[PDB]
Amino acid sequence: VQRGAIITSDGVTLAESVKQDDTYVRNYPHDGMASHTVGYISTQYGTAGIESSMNETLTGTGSSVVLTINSQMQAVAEAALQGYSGSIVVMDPSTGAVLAKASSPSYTHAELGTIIESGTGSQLVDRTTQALYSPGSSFKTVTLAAGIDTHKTTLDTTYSAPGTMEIGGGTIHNYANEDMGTIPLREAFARSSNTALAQLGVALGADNLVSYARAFGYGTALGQDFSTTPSLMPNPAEMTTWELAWASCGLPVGEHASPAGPQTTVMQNAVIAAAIANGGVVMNPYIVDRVLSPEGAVVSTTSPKSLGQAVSADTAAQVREAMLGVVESGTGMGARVPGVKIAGKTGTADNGNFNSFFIGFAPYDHPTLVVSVVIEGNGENVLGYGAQVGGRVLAQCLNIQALGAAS
Ligand SMILES: *C(=O)[C@@H](NC(C)=O)[C@@H]1NC(C(=O)O)=C(C)CS1
Repeated sequence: VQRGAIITSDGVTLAESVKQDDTYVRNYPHDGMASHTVGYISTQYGTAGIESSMNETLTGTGSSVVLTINSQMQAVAEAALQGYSGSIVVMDPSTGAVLAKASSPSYTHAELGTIIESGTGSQLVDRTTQALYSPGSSFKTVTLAAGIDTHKTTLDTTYSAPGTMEIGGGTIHNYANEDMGTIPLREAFARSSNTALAQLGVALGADNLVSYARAFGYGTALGQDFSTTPSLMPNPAEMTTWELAWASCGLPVGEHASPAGPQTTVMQNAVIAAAIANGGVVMNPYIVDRVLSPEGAVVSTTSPKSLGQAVSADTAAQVREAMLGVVESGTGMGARVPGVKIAGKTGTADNGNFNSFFIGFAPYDHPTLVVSVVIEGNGENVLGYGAQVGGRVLAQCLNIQALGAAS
């Protein structure tokens, strides 16, 4: 039996079964592309990805699986990650379709054995979906959305944003102790003030922060047809005030029975950006576009499915505005690309090294794409790199999407 193929939405075959003049052997053209997603199926080396999760379909002549992944956007994501540990998701904000999904370091089917026998390093980890990180200031997107949706603040409400501040028996600091004095929220957000945003976190309370995070998908195993490990938040009744403050800045510091939080996946970060870009409506991401019978009939198709409306459309619009300012004039100016209006939120989070995040969307006025990035600084300094990569990848992916839409 000839096992079914795995194919991108734009028609590039990534897994196929080739008849020998003698039986069938599994072939991965573009071996190395989208490995964590395609996966594999070996007696010796085990089982992963779509080869595993769609096995009954690929097996039974098998039917073929067409992914949502766009081979061109995927290649772009992959090139952006040459030389780093980290990952990138690109997603259609109105459907939850995953147009690219890249983790680094990665691997080819040809190296698998050697990778596994050696058992050293982390190439098999999918940092889009199976690695949990402190989102840092990227999470303030949520804090802001919730503050606005609950009518606790506005973008023009003023906050004192000093270098340092005492909250709930402990201190909160802006990066490098910068005292920005009294500024409006839109600006504190854009400049990514921890002391400003902490106060809004406190104004919200734990129940609000946690419940809005859950509404964007925390606690849910995101993916209709792929595995994401859930993003974590604490039991709100267990959180201290101080912990609430830092949590709202994207820093998990709780000492309690329930998990510290937030801890996010990059996938979870995309879903937040998507929902904000999609008028507050949260979409459960997916990666299988359709299934082809052995004779090519399109036998099923995955439908987009909402996980709820996390904030009002009004709130979503205010959050988009605030994210525009991040990129036009704030921490995320390295995401700027000439000719396209890009909005987003940056993040940086901590033995000496740290990680750089970015979530964004474009075009500002009628978003059709979303990006989520983490670049792990593994001793190296990668401040502002999340934003660099994100912008660049978004713009490239937009060009590809726009050619595809008119073709
Ligand atoms: C949250 O990520 C904050 N970082 C630290 C070290 O506290 C803010 N991060 C950012 C950012 O947007 O990445 C900057 C540059 C200011 S501090």
